[PDB]
Amino acid sequence: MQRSPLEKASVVSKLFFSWTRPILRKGYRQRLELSDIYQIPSVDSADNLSEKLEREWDRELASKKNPKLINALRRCFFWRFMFYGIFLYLGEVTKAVQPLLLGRIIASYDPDNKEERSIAIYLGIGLCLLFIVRTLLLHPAIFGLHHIGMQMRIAMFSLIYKKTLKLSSRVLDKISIGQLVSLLSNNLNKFDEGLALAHFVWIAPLQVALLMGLIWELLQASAFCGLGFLIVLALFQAGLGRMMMKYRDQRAGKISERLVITSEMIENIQSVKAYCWEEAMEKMIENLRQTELKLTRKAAYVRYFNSSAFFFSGFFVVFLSVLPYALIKGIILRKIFTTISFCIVLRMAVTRQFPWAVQTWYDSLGAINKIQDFLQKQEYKTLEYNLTTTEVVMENVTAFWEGTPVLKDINFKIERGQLLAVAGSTGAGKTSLLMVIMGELEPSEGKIKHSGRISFCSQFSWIMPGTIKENIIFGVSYDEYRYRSVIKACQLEEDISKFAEKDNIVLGEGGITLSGGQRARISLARAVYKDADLYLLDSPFGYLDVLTEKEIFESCVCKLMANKTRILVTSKMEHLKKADKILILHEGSSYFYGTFSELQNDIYSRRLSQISEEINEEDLKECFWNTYLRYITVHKSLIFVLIWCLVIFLAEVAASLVVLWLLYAVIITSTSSYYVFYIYVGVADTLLAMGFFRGLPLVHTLITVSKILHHKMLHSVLQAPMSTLNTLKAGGILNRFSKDIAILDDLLPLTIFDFIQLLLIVIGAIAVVAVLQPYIFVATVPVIVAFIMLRAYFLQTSQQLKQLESEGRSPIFTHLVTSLKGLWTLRAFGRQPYFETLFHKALNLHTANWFLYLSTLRWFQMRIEMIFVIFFIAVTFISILTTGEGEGRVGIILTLAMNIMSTLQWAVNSSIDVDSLMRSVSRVFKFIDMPTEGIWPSGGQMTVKDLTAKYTEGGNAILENISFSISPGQRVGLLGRTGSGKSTLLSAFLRLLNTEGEIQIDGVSWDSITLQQWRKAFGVIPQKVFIFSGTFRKNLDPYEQWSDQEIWKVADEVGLRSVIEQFPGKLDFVLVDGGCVLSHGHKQLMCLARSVLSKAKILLLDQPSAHLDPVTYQIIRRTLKQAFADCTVILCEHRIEAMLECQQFLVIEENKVRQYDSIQKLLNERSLFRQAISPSDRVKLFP
Amino acid sequence: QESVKEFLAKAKEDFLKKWENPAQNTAHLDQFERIKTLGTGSFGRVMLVKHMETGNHYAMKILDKQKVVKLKQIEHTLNEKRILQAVNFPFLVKLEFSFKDNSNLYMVMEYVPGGEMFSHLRRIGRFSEPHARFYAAQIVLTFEYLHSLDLIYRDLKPENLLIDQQGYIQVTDFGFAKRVKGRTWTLCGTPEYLAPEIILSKGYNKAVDWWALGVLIYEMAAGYPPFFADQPIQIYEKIVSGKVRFPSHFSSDLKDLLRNLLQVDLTKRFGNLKNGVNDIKNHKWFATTDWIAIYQRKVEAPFIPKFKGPGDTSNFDDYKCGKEFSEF
Ligand SMILES: Nc1ncnc2c1ncn2[C@@H]1O[C@H](COP(=O)(O)OP(=O)(O)OP(=O)(O)O)[C@@H](O)[C@H]1O
Ligand SMILES: Nc1ncnc2c1ncn2[C@@H]1O[C@H](COP(=O)(O)OP(=O)(O)OP(=O)(O)O)[C@@H](O)[C@H]1O
Ligand SMILES: Nc1ncnc2c1ncn2[C@@H]1O[C@H](COP(=O)(O)OP(=O)(O)OP(=O)(O)O)[C@@H](O)[C@H]1O
Ligand SMILES: CC(C)CCC[C@@H](C)[C@H]1CC[C@H]2[C@@H]3CC=C4C[C@@H](O)CC[C@]4(C)[C@H]3CC[C@]12C
Ligand SMILES: CCCCCCCCCCC
Ligand SMILES: CCCCCCCCCCC
Ligand SMILES: CCCCCCCCCCC
Ligand SMILES: CCCCCCCCCC
Ligand SMILES: CCCCCCCCCC
Ligand SMILES: CCCCCCCCCC
Ligand SMILES: CCCCCCCCCC
Ligand SMILES: [Cl-]
Ligand SMILES: [Cl-]
Ligand SMILES: [Cl-]
Ligand SMILES: [Cl-]
Ligand SMILES: [Mg+2]
Ligand SMILES: [Mg+2]
Ligand SMILES: [Mg+2]
Ligand SMILES: [Mg+2]
Repeated sequence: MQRSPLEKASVVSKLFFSWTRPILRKGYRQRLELSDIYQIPSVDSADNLSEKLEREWDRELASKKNPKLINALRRCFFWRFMFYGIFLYLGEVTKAVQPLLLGRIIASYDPDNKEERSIAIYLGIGLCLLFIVRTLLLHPAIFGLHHIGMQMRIAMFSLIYKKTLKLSSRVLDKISIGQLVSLLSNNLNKFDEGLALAHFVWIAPLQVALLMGLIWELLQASAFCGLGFLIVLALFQAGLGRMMMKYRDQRAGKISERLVITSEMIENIQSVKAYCWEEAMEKMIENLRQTELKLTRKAAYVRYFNSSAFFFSGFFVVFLSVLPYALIKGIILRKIFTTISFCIVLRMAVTRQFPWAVQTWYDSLGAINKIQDFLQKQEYKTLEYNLTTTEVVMENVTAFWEGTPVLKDINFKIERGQLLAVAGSTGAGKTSLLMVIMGELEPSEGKIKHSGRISFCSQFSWIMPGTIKENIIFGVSYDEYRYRSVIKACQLEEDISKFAEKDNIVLGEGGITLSGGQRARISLARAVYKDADLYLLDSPFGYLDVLTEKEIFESCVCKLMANKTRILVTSKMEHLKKADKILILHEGSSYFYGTFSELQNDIYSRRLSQISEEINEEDLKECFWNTYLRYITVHKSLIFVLIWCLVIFLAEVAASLVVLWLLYAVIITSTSSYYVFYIYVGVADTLLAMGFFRGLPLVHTLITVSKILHHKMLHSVLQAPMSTLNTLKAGGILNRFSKDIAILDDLLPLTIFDFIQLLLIVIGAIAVVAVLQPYIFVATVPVIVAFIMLRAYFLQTSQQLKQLESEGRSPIFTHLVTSLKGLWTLRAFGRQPYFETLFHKALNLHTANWFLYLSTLRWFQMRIEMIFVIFFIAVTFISILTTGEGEGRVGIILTLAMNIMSTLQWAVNSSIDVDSLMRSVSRVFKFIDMPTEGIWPSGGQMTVKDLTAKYTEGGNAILENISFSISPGQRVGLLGRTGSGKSTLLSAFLRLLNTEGEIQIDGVSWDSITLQQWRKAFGVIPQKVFIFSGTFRKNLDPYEQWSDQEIWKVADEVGLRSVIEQFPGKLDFVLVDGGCVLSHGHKQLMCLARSVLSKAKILLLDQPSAHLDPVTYQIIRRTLKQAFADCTVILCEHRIEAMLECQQFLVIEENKVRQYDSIQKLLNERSLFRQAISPSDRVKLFP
Repeated sequence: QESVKEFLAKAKEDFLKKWENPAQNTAHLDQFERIKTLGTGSFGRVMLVKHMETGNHYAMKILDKQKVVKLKQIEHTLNEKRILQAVNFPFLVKLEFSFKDNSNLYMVMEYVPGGEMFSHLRRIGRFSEPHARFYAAQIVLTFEYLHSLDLIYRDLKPENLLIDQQGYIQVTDFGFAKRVKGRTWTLCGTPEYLAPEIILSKGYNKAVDWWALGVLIYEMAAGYPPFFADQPIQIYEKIVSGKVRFPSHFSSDLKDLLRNLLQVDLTKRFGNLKNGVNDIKNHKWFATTDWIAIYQRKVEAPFIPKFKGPGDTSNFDDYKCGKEFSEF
């Protein structure tokens, strides 16, 4: 990764952007490599910009009564902004005075104007100098303004992220991932471009004041007749912009909900496939889309009328100001052409530059105010720090999650080195107690006192991107001895040996590659590795078999950290026997507190806490024409509209040609009749403008195209095989469903319109002029060739850089998602600076590509203008020298050709912008082309023969040559060690992975019927519970099949009536954040209710009762006995008591299944597993 | 306002009086016992003493004449004696007697039983912001008093700050204090607490004490100094760079105050500006501080050391050239 050549470049090299030549030379010939990307300049680093902005923001908060973020930004970027504004203004002033020099040159072709011919040479010299001074004043100022805006955006993003990690737990419920992703996605690219447009809000009035005084000396009092017309048009545009803003503000709210639903449904795709819910989710997403597309169409209709003002004013501005002059006395053609020349610049200043600047100010100040509102939300309170406490005391603590208190007068006291066992039923408040201790739930009454050094293990396992070792170490120094001891104590040593890459296997966001108990043990290892005074273990033995549970409890909790204070949430009696103190909760009340006796009546030596923030080759590695044609032919109405536009264009061209061939208050002589073509070219932008019979259907159809493409993209994503989906990342999916969709909906339809309009104007002018005089086309050919060649050269590297920049946005969103998912763990451990450094690295990664893209674009634009200037100089001098004692016929042709090339240049820039926008369409089509994954059930008899399962086509096999049979209506127990492959078999029944072999149900082979028919025969309870945003009723049946009577009956059977009635809207309460208001067991009951509602003959149950207490398990047992009488149930579970109600057993060991009849026969062989059975179950199994 | 302005002038007038007519040879080692050994130091040795003719316990600092002349610092130890007997402030360790024998030099201070601030800071780990602000107010008042007399202190560190029975600060170790009205070029002090202009080997003024105060506040609030490198030569590069990062638990007001105190550009540093010491007093971080109550010692301390008698020293750890010395 090389140094940026901008740092050691010359003044002349920087002025002309010649330092970008090597990358353009490299990319034109062959594909860009990783080494080509340069290290970012020191000024653009996220760390430096964040410090710069944070200093001023803190001073603003500490020294003002009404702090404003705009003041903080002004004290950082004002004098460089005003510095480039002056040179932008001086380059614009040059544009207004050009007709004074060029008009006298054009007039010199007429032999009458003998005075102008005496000084033509000096006028030519002046014009040649004017072009050179103009081209050097504009582009560096625009580049500097872009650079300032990019720096401002980076600083604000850093401040937003640093605020996110401090947000209180009470305000977090109101902020979703979609709102934050919208807050970052909207300001990403447009904010940098807006800084260049902002200065015209004061440049344009001064240009109008100059131009009105210049036109006044041609037309004494008649100029105000057109000035009033332009004033009325400006008021009209100021009225249109407000309607556009109103529609945008109304639309803003639905996109966040759409984004959160889409992300939730894609990250839980396996549950959606198992339930066969794809169509329902598509229906919800398309219902959300249908609402916002109306607002999008309305805003596009308003923006069309705003955008077409420039073209539909070219004729009336000059007509209304020339007609009152021509009547009272005659007018010559020269004065009319000069009036047109000034009116072009006047119209461009009034109807194009001023409203864009005003809208840019609106958008910028609105974004800044919204970010300021984010930065002042309520914050988390940091705990008291005191190393000399060594005592955990709670007294009279009552708390509210808001009603009924979740906690009600809890008291306990534990000393250094003791173990506390917290027990209770589902929903008693065991997790809320640890939340109170951690400081995430502020008590309304009472006190909690401890040292302030804590380590936490959540009941839901959080896995961050990286390897297993990075997950366990978690941002501190690697100590080998403690690492080995902790790995050995947590029983992870066997599972790591199975992986081909051992401990360095890379895990994704969420760790879906792992099993439930593997994730639980990695989280426990992360907790244990950290040195703290208090350990909060929230039910770690939830997905573990009895033997692994016993080993971990006996060799990790009671032995490895016997000198540490620790609190264990558990229900097992054996665990309560070894506890010093026992606390039993019952509906938030202390049912019992005391000792078990009265109930029945070395590695932590070193201080490892003690990155780089810059990107290297490793970080950059991840980032590394039948698209127009495919985009057009999506919708036939677009083809019809384009044909309509073409026919009207041809009719207009024919009419204008006839009228021009056909050729008082206007004075015209034989030697001055050449002004007709000049005036026609000057006013052609109005005779060829597309009216609302052509402009509105085009935008309407262009929006319909994007609607169709979004629908296809969602459908293609939901149908892909699991092997493809596992490789995708959350941030990439969010990027492609947010940024590309927004681009296809807003920017592309109105940019294509301008490009087509400019093309039609240029082509019509060229055709009409060349028909009546063929020498103009010959003159225009070489400049067209030069522009086309330069464009072809530039796009080769521009497209690659644009693709790299588009791919660079994903890691930012991935980090944001993984940061929001694990915020409580981050604040418990204290790893905020680590994640801040990682976010800075991601920002620098994006900046490295974005800066090069902007630099090469500036280079291209400057070269195009330089080519134009050199051609103009050559033709100007040729014209001045060629004319003799009579008519100068060469100069007329040459100057008219250059007047057409002036518009051709703007058409070329519009083409470059359209090509830039089409990359998002390319990426969407790339996502659409994903490969596709693809009464009878009377008894439930199953037969399996030679079944092989594997997750990767050509990888290791998890199960090999499995064969067994199941009688109809039989309960079968599936048991085995953690990570042995119990879930793999159940996924193999549904064909969710690469499977080989044969499975028959009631004689019907699974190769006979389609996959959708096959999956509809099964009822499932996935190990990971999927809950989406919506009411209880919508979560229970997205298809809306069953009435509230049936839902209430099932909820009463499952035991959810009391839980549902707890909330304000009974069955109408909207669940947010994946059911954050529910306990862990209430989600198990929700899954049980879903399985009961769908009447199926074969049931695949994947540990239905993971974390439940023995009392709540009776609900599952009763439901199994009653609701599923004549059904084949395959019950995979670690609970020993659940094996009593089974008739056949399957044991997975050594990558194959062994079949047993009775549980006693099974247990008598594997003695070591039988020794781990608790005495309460031992008397049951051996009566 | 006037109460501060009228009262300072009286302190100046009183200070010059004892600066001119001093007293020497107050006592010799006959009435002193030898009980404990409170401290150490790179030059001296401090041991507990009692007067048997009165019974009151005192501290006594012993300095070696030969070592003093060997260390090439003779004016500093005489200027310490000269200044300590002239100043008068409730947050400064007072002086009772001065010794003169043929072997060493001894001084008699008051006994401060609560021990160092350093030991308690390392024991607790870090102070909360109200706890740190309570001490910072006292240090601000002490520097305002000292700078009124054109005195630089020039050695500020937790080991020099003692806690008395009521919980208030007592400042000691005036070994580097000098009466500067203008500029000075001597390099002395502890490397973590040195200002950039001291490292750059150029003239400096009383503005260095505000840099030292900023470092002290940072270390109290975070528990470790802002510039921490394992080698003294590497510490200087971090100091001259002047780049600091704040812990996540720091508040915005504290960060703003520390940025204004740890300012490399000495023309922009607080306390050296046109307002003098009022940018610090009026800062938002000191909004809840009563500058009169702190001076009069009516605010209850957040920490009271558990001293258990005049002879108890549990808070502490267990431990010729007559021409040059003509002012002892
Ligand atoms: N964010 C929240 N908002 C409102 N109520 C909540 C919230 N989180 C939990 N609750 C309620 O708090 C009560 C106790 O829930 P908690 O999760 O603490 O139970 P638990 O004892 O840990 O359960 P389990 O055995 O299922 O793990 C429940 O009634 C639950 O609905
Ligand atoms: N998507 C995947 N890609 C690769 N390997 C996987 C994937 N999912 C699971 N595995 C591997 O399959 C093996 C068996 O895991 P599986 O989840 O089937 O076991 P289990 O018996 O259900 O576990 P547990 O008791 O923890 O729920 C493990 O070694 C795991 O790493
Ligand atoms: N009045 C006092 N009461 C109790 N202890 C004291 C007193 N004066 C000094 N000490 C103890 O003596 C220790 C060191 O003494 P002092 O710092 O005065 O000598 P020094 O050689 O100047 O030290 P330095 O190395 O900082 O220059 C102090 O840290 C403190 O423990
Ligand atoms: C950028 C702005 C502030 C520059 C100055 C604007 C005003 C004062 C300028 C701009 C154009 C100028 C006019 C240009 C041409 C003529 C014709 C001449 O026969 C009399 C002066 C007169 C009528 C000028 C008067 C002053 C004028 C109106
Ligand atoms: C920004 C100042 C530009 C001055 C232009 C003066 C034009 C004079 C024209 C006289 C006929
Ligand atoms: C921006 C300066 C333009 C100077 C134009 C001078 C025109 C001279 C015409 C003489 C008849
Ligand atoms: C919007 C300001 C326009 C200024 C016009 C000035 C005209 C001056 C005419 C002098 C005879
Ligand atoms: C009569 C000769 C006029 C010369 C005008 C030159 C204008 C130079 C503008 C940069
Ligand atoms: C584009 C401007 C055309 C002006 C035509 C004026 C005709 C006047 C006839 C009296
Ligand atoms: C390259 C095009 C040159 C055309 C010159 C035509 C001159 C014609 C004079 C009537
Ligand atoms: C833009 C085309 C320029 C053509 C130049 C022709 C020169 C002819 C000299 C007689
Ligand atoms: Cl003219
Ligand atoms: Cl003209
Ligand atoms: Cl005129
Ligand atoms: Cl004119
Ligand atoms: Mg819980
Ligand atoms: Mg499983
Ligand atoms: Mg000392
Ligand atoms: Mg000293």
